[PDB]
Amino acid sequence: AVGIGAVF
Amino acid sequence: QEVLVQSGAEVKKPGASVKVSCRAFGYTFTGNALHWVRQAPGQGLEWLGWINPHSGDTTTSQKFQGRVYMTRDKSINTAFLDVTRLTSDDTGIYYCARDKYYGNEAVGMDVWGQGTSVTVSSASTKGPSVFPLAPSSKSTSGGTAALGCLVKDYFPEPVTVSWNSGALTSGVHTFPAVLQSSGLYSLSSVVTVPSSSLGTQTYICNVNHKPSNTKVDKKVEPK
Amino acid sequence: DIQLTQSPSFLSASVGDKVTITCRASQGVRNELAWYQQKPGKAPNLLIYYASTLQSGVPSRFSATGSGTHFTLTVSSLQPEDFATYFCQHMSSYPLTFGGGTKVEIKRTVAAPSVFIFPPSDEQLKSGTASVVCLLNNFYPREAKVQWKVDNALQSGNSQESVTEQDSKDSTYSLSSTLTLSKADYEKHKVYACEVTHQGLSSPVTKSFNRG
Repeated sequence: AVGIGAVF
Repeated sequence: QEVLVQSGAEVKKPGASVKVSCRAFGYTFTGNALHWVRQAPGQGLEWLGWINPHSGDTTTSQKFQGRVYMTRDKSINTAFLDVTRLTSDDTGIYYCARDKYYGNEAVGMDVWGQGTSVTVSSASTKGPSVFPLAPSSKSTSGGTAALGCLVKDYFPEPVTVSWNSGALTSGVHTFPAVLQSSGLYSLSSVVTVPSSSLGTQTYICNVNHKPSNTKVDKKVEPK
Repeated sequence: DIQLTQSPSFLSASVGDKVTITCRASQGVRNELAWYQQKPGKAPNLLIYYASTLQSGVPSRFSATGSGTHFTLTVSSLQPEDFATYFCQHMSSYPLTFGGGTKVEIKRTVAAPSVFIFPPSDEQLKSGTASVVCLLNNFYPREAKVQWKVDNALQSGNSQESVTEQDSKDSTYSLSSTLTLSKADYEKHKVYACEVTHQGLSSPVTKSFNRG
């Protein structure tokens, strides 16, 4: 699936 | 506890820009990607793009690239959507929606804001003209009569309509507004009542329009 | 883009029924598919993700299947709160897209509309326009035809309809049709009529008045 990078 | 609260309804003229906000409560704002999705009246759902609130990175649907802009302010747990170069096609309800974001990828939109209505028009704010829909003199003996109010040519939405200051609710149908070819809205509110009540019971429709600060009380009687 | 096609667009069912709705994708989306419920005036709610996994708090009567291009959502026994619109959504590639929705409505016994016609008020006429309103009240099923006739001439392009959401209590619909004319055009004719066709009627119904 699409992804927009690491989060916190 | 986990909720998104969005800013209030807006009207803008064509060519202008609108900025809507979405604030996260009850979870860590920077822990989930956030989507913006819009819904035109009577239509389905259209994805605008999404933002990573931690990094600020965005991906915009290419249909909207360079026109729609997503930003965030982490300190206030808030995401912003700027929709620019507006046209009437941009009228609709705009939602922010959190992704579950399992595996740092899109999974599903599990928390939605309440939505922000955006109306794009060159129309001027106007309170409605309220006209009676008078009960038929041919109304059925011992039967049921219909009467109502035509609430015409107002902008923007909404109006509120009550009957007899709220004392009459049963049998009322207040129809969804339609956008007329003129660019102003119109609706009717109707009610069915015993024919025996005509002339004996007074019927008044109360029509309020907050954008124009107007309140109208129209008595509806046999002509 | 990938197109999601939902079927049926409109599903009629009874409380207690088992129903299955379908979502087809124009290209393979693996399992990367979600389902939502939406009610009038409200934001969607997530039901299903990874094509078959129930979201926390969603009732067990909801289930879903599929991979690739074919997906279904099933309600094992419909409850009144389940009559709503359902959407599927894929996330396999950009842009994210949604299906067109499946609206699930309640079946009830056929009910013919009660029909009323309202002439324009004298107050409105003073301002230069005339609105004529035809009301169809409390009918089922939703399909209805309203035709305007002015001096026995069929009208086109000058009317607008509005329909209510299915009533939460009695499961009927109501409909308004509004014919709009300039004052000049209005007084240039006598007989104003709306003709209503609905399957609950033994015969089509005409309600009319003569101007004046």
